Amino acid sequence: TDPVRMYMREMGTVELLTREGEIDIAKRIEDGINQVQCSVAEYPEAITYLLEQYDRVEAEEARLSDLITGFVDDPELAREKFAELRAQYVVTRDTIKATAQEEILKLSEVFKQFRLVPKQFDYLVNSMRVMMDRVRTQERLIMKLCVEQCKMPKKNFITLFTGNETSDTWFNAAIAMNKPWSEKLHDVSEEVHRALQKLQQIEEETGLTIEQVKDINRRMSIGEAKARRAKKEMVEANLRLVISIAKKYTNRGLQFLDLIQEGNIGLMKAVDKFEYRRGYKFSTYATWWIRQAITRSIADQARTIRIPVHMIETINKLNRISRQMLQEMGREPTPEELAERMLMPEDKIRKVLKIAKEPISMETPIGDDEDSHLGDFIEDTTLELPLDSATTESLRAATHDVLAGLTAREAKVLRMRFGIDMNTDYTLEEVGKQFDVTRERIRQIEAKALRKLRHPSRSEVLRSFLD
Amino acid sequence: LKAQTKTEEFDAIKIALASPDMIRSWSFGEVKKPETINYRTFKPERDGLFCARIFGPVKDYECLCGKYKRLKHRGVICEKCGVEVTQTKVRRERMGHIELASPTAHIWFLKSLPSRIGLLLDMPLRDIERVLYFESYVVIEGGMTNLERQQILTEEQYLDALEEFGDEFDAKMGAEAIQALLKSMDLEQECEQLREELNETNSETKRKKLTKRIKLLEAFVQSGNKPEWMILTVLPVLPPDLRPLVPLDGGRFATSDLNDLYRRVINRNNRLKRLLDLAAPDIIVRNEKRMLQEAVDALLDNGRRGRAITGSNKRPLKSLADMIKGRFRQNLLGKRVDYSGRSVITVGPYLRLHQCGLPKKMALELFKPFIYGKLELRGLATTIKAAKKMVEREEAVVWDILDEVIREHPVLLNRAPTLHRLGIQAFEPVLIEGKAIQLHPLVCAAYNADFDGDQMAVHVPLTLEAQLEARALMMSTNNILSPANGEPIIVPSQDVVLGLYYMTRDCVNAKGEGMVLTGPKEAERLYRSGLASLHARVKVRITEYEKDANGELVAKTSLKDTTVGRAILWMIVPKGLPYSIVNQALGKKAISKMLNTCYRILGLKPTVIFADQIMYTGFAYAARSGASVGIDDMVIPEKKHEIISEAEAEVAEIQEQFQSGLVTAGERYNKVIDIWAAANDRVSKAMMDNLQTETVINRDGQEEKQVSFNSIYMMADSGARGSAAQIRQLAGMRGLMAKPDGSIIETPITANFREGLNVLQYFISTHGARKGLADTALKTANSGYLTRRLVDVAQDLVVTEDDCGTHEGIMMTPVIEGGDVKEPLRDRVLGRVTAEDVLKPGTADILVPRNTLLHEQWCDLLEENSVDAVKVRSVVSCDTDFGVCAHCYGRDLARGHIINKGEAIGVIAAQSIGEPGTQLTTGGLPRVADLFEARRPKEPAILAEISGIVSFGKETKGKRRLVITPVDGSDPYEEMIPKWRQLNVFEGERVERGDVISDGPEAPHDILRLRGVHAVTRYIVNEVQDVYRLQGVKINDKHIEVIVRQMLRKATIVNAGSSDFLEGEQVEYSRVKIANRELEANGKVGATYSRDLLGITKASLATESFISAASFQETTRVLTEAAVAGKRDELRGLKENVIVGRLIPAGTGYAYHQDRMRRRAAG
Ligand SMILES: Nc1ncnc2c1ncn2[C@@H]1OC(COP(=O)(O)OP(=O)(O)O)=C(OP(=O)(O)OP(=O)(O)O)C1=O
Ligand SMILES: [Mg+2]
Ligand SMILES: [Zn+2]
Ligand SMILES: [Zn+2]
Repeated sequence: TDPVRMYMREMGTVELLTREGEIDIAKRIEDGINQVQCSVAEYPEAITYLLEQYDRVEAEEARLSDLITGFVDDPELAREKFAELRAQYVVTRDTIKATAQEEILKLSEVFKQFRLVPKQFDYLVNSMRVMMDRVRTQERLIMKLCVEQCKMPKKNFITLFTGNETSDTWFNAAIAMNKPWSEKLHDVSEEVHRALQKLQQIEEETGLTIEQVKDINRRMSIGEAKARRAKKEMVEANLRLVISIAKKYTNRGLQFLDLIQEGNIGLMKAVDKFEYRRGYKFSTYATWWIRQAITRSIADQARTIRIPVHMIETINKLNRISRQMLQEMGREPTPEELAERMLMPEDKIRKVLKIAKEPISMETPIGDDEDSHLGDFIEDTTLELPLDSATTESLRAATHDVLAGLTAREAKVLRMRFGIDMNTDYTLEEVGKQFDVTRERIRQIEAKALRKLRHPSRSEVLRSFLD
Repeated sequence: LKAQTKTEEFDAIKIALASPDMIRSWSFGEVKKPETINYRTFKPERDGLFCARIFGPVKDYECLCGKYKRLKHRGVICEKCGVEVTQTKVRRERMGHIELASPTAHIWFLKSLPSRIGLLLDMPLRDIERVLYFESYVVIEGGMTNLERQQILTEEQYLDALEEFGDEFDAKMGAEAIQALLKSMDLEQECEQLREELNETNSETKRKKLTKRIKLLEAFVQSGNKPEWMILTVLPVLPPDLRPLVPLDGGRFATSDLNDLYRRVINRNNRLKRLLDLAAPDIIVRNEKRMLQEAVDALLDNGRRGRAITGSNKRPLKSLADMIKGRFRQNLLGKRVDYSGRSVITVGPYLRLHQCGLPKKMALELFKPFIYGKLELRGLATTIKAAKKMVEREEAVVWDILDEVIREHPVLLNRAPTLHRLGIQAFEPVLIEGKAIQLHPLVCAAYNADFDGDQMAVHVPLTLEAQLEARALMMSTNNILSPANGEPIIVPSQDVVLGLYYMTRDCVNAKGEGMVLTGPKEAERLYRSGLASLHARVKVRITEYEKDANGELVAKTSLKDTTVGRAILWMIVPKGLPYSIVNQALGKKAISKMLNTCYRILGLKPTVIFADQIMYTGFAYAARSGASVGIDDMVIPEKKHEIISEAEAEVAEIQEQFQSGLVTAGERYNKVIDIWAAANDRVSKAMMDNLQTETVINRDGQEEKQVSFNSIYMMADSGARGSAAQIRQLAGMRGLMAKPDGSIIETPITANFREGLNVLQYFISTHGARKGLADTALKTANSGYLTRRLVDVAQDLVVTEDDCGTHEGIMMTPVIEGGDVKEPLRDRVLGRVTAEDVLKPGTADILVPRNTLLHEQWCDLLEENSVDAVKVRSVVSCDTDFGVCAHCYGRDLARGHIINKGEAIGVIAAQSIGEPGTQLTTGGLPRVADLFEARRPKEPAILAEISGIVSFGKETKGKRRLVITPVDGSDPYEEMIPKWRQLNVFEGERVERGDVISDGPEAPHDILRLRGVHAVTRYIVNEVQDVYRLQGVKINDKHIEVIVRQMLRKATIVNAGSSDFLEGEQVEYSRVKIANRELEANGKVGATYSRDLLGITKASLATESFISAASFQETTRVLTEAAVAGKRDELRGLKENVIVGRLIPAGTGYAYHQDRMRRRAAG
């Protein structure tokens, strides 16, 4: 068993790539992403929304960083380059008068130059497939209302449906066929004709008949899967590379397979950002992406008390220095000796050195004959001792007796100035609004009540709470 | 009546599986980050393992951000951080949860020895695991194709089997598969399969496993649990303060190991959640899923895989399962207690029996809250704050107040190995100066307390009940008899019995010889004036009393022929005792039976005040005696060297015979040991002849000799200290020693302690000493493990019913071991209640009628007549279901009357057996365990199975068959007997079932089966008692009989008509249900059974309350096996009611549970 073996054994079946096979995959990766880019460029909502979002960039409702990251070959170039996309869209929109297919070729051209933010790319991709959920939503209602409910075979229902999927040529014209499956479609006539509104509406928002709505995002599906299928294919060939690299950062405070998994995520990023046209060996390019993810992970989740990376490199400075200072002196550095050899505020070393120690296993055996564990000895300091809580229940009855020895409105003015038997304490002005005559009048009621209680007759009980 | 919603007094406890929906009810947020505290500010990062939004505020009534710090704001959630402002205590109550990316198998149900997920599916573990780590697919509801449901496929096979049947056939791998398997599994449908299969095929290999599985399965349907739930979708997290991150001094931190375990699960779960949005290759996510499975397993129960190690430290991490154990019997190791203390203990002979010396200082700190109150209750302190400053100042008046709180307020005293209930006794406190605890010398015997550095602990009964419990139950003077044998545990020990033996002694010619004194008073006047000697034959007029009237003291006055000392002692003896009780020589032997009779005749109080006066006078006259011990007191016989040379001569002849080949080396060593063994016996009873009587004295005439008055003789003859075996090592030679391997050395230690031993002798004396210290050290351990196994089989046993109402009882006789009576009848039968009327040597005449408690009068009325056997009701026969009737048990207690309802005889039986366990030596203490554990001996005898004429069948085939043939019934019984073990059955004789077919030891399991319940219970008690009675240990058969009742607690059904056919179950449950069947229900469809003898540890294993079982049994298996059954613990019992902190269902709490069990199942 043990997962190290069955992972080692599982990926050992995967065969190393030839130095030529690296290019075969990076080419298939090229095709799939380019295939979806040609499909993204064919979507009118993807053009209008990219124009929707740039009319948001020129009205100071965002920044140029929030939409694009550059084109093929900054505020100057973006305004005129976006007019090129706007120019190429508005000429295509009006020539649908069929023969537009010659000019819709150019709309994809200027749109394939834009490198959007990966945030926006996924949204438009989400906008397309969610728009296909809207298409299929009305598709499956018409299917359940005709086949399952009205008993109509699926051979004759899709006949005039292809090439249409919007009008009533398949519904109200196929009820007049007098077929055994025809006269039964009247029962649901009232239910289908009203839900057809959301279907033929997608031909308006997206500006494409339901026929074209699938054609595009189907090639986008084919292209999208084609990339990952090749991308996955690339990752596996280098699972050995991650292993060998991760074999270096072993005991740094993170489990073995935890490293070769975080490195495996670095190898995953390397395949995405790889460009085979630059001729650098994919192995050596991934070495930095894999060794990044390992060490960038040890910084985060190898500590119980998570610390920033600038602390970890601050720390190593002391350990590397205290390897020198230790032997270089013969004794070892005082907290104020490496204070000098460190640029740091040099008092911070103490504060730094405090938190650098990982917390201690509370289940450490302390070494007694009862096998007492450390945690068995840490006392509760948050607790109020009963010999105290007893007096708290007594200081209560003490002040209550002493407050019934005042004039009645001295209690309501004292219990208001302190928190006694009421929610919160009250600013002496707030108490004044409660008592008509306000302000300085209350200050004397406050002073005189403490004065009647301070003479050794009412104080004799209260004074013994001070020690 | 309204139902309820909130919180009243809970009864019972149910355990079950937790649905993921159930798990989210407990959670007050999902932990999403592996963060703990911040690192500069030590505040808890939100959505971390420590969190204020999820769990609770760090300090009381203070929001985490700080906008709402006032105690006014309470049920308010701060608008910034999702924190309500309550106590920091809720960080100890509130749990969290984690949403798992991939399903995860619960290690406990996958891996606890019988795999629940395994046999619930009827799927093997090496297969489930192969599916769980994604090594091979498993089919799920494979349908009408080519593959079964539980069939298991490989990668290539699934592919080949997919191309043929695309849909209509489903196979998965990983935890999602096993989850689907349990989900799609139908329990009732599989039940109907197992029921038709049971009836169709008749085969013992078929329907032996068939019945074993189905009882869990339909227990699972009835359980309410769902099989999908053993696959975890949500993992709940433990509240943080239960795995805290507290700081230490120097700014260093410490934390429970769970945080390393919980952190890892979160990290790998979060990483997996990422690897899905990165749409990683399956090769990676499979490895990640495997790690998440591993991470959860190391959190719940680390040790059942490869055992993850903790951070930077080699030690492994303590998992949740180990939070519960921490190996066996880990929840009941003990708990430290407030209002307590300890110190060294010392004597204090001035004490009355019911009191003990408590230091001025200990009593001050112990009763502190009483003093504080009693101080301002009288007004010596204005308020408590000053009251503290008073008793801190130790003002003179707080001392006088401390006496007020101390008076009628008993305290508890406890000495180290608490063996029987007498190890904790309640005394009335006496304020004493110094730091030592003063202990009454008579209660020393109970505690096993010397004063060689031993310490005792003290406890304050706080509540009013505990003070009355301590006063009426645990008081020194309420427990003067041992509960192991109705004899007094408050015997005079040593110092005192020397005193009385010195008093009640007489010498031939002493000052006062022959005068006549009006009464005992003038006899003390004669001694304290130096006129009469303490031991001089002297007639004195004494009056004695006897209550021979109907409860009235008849007086009689005479001139009894006694001594001066025994006259003065009579001034102590109370009322209705005969002067004959002191007229003798009064050793520790006779001095305890004196005390016993006072209790059985005059009652408790006059016995308590008696024992005090026996100690006071004993100490005083022992101190007056001037008894010492000098070097010349150990008198070596003048004939010692003679005896040695004589046996030294015999051995030189046995050697002479060996040289000439007349005798063998094995005979020589054996024959030489015998003449040395004899010589030691000769020197022994040579020194004892001289030592005992050689005091030759003279009265008016020539000579006359009597028992010696030498110091060291009186010490032994009285019984105070010293034993003839030990004395023999001082004057006479000290024994033959044993060399290490077990041989006894053929030249014994000729020298003794009054002389010197030399290098060689002492060096050989060493091994005996060291193996002595080791044997006595180990047999102190074995005993303690026995009393554990014994209370674990008993504990819950309580005198519940008044009189079960039976005539069933065991026939009681004197043991009469070969020679003569190794135990009288009067001892075995006293205190028990008769089963039926006993008759004189002639009949028509009842002497004691039916169930009367045979006490001392009845036992004599028995011993007057020639009654040689009495049928007696015994615990093993008490027909009470769930407990023991008070009648059938008997009378014994530290008090003399029949057992009271509710006493927990189960414990006090087990205690009484294992308390003397230290003092035993096949034979010895393991021979006791062998019996109580029901352990079959190695080479047993076989018993006659069925009555009839026996004969031999077939020939030698490794086994030689025996065919018995009853006269009337069927004869098909044939037993395979290995004929290389010499037989004893007569080959043409009619054999009665249960007779000796071969000889040698016998298994109890047979005895119960063949000869019956009454024979096996007799076999145990007489066989364990032989171990104790050999070592001089008095244990009433009662206690062994309650243990035996637990051994045969279970039975196996033979016939049916109601429940199963072969199951083992309690006669309590069975008998309660076939009694329910003789009427009602069916006319009588009732089942027959057969009593089953279990060893104590096997019998203890069967407990209804799983909380009790999770104490001493393996806690994982009990918890798992009970959680799958959805088992309800009703409490009811002892062990669990302690674990949960409420009144014991016995003693004072017995009245509480009886009032509770009746409101339950009623309206
Ligand atoms: N119930 C008790 N009855 C009599 N004696 C007791 C009792 N408990 C503790 N001692 C003595 O107190 C220490 C050990 O105490 P603890 O086991 O470490 O536990 P805790 O630290 O919590 O006190 C030993 O005495 P000593 O150290 O003098 O050496 P000793 O065992 O040979 O007598 C014990 O006899
Ligand atoms: Mg001692
Ligand atoms: Zn807040
Ligand atoms: Zn009974």
